[PDB]
Amino acid sequence: QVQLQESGPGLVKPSETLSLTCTVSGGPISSYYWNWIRQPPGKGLEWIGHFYHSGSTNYNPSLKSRVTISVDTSKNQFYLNLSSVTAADSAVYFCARQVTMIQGLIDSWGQGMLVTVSGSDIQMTQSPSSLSASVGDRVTITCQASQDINNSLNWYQQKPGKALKLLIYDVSNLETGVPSRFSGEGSGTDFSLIISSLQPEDIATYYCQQYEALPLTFGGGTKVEIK
Amino acid sequence: NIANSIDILQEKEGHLDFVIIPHYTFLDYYKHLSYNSIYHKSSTYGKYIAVDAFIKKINEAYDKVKSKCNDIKNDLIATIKKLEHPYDINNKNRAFKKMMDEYNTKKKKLIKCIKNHENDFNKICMDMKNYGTNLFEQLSCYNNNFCNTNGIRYHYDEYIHKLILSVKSKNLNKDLSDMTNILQQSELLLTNLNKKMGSYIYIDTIKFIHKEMKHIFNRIEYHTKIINDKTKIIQDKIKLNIWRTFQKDELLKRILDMSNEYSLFITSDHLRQMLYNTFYSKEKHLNNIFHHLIYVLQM
Repeated sequence: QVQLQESGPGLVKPSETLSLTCTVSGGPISSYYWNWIRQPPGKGLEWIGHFYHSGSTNYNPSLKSRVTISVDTSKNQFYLNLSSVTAADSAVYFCARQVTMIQGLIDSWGQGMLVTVSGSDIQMTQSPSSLSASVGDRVTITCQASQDINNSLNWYQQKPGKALKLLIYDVSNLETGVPSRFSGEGSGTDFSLIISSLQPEDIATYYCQQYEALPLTFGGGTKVEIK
Repeated sequence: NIANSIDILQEKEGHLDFVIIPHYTFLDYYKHLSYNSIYHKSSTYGKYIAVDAFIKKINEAYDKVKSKCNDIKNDLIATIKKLEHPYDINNKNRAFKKMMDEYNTKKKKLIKCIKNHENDFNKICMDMKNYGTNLFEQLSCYNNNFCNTNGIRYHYDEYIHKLILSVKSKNLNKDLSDMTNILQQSELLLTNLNKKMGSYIYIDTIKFIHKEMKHIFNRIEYHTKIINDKTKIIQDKIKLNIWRTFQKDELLKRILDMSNEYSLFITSDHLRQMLYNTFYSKEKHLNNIFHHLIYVLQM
């Protein structure tokens, strides 16, 4: 399978550029979308940008004036260079693979690496922040978009100490291998991820994500635990 | 340049559509690649629901870019409708050269609008390419020196064989003689009309529709030759790619070779059918004008 691995300095001085590398294995850079996403400690997922179609880039307008994403097809790697860096840029940085923007799901995520620094957006309101439930309980996690996003919504699962993985795409479609107790509902601006009967293996943080418009945006996340 | 590779269709009166031929072939090629990649292994067959849904998303995005030229396309439909109908109060009975100039100008603007949206169409095409190649790169064998070809076989049986049987049930070359006979009948009538009449509006209208039907015929002839060549090639090639094993690199090459043949065949079959529809929709209106001249007006 295609595997992504971040590498680079874990500590960056404010006088240096934050510079990371993602080594891709099991498949080529080719014409795919190669993303950088970050998660400041305790904060949500923020899409930085992607290199795609063998030469083009889309950057988040919040970071656009200080970001570069490039590739080296001979090394099968892609890079992030984030300058004018401050403590606000301390985050776990993830590299992630995406096949299309037509169906804007992220199908492969790197494990992520901590890097410590020494209005037009579609806002995704995900609720609750955290949830504690018993085995066999019904769990409903909601995602509310500030703008109509039709069916351009995906859900990811991040089990403890694991990479984020696609759970549901295009509102209600289950990713291969996902158990039937998961389902997704909604349209327009209102969406829900439902676990009909919570199992111990479902302890994870869940995230919704919109691809109706750029920048790509994610919900703040929902940590699910057993009580 | 996609400006020289666009076919224009008018399947029914008052309707007009266009097909950018290399985009149609490109999208169809990656559709065959996507289905071949999921039918190779029994455990990935269920992915067809996802492939079907993704193709629809591509078709919807592509149609949305096409719809940006709708005002310019509708202006071309208005011009054609005026030029084909002498009873249109707007038909000013202008010289045949003036009629051809207006029509070519409106057609040029549609092609320019299409060229102006090339980047938009290309992004969609590149996503369909990524979708298909992503599945293709996931294809696997237990032993790469003895890969199965059941995916090529199942895909041919379920997606392509019905299209080969349909073409073989028809007589595409007899359809060409039938159309040539209609063009000749219109040409004989047109010369006889000029002997009787001087500078009649019906002579200009008949020349206009007849010229359009000649161009449609040439495109049908062009696509029929591709159909005939590709039906034989697909039938011969499919026999060499089924009920056997290949090394993975050779299997991948065979899947790309078959997708290439299917896409060239499908592109011309689909376009020939729409152009056939267009020819006969024009011939009904032209024959209505013949009946008006011969039997309504005594002439």
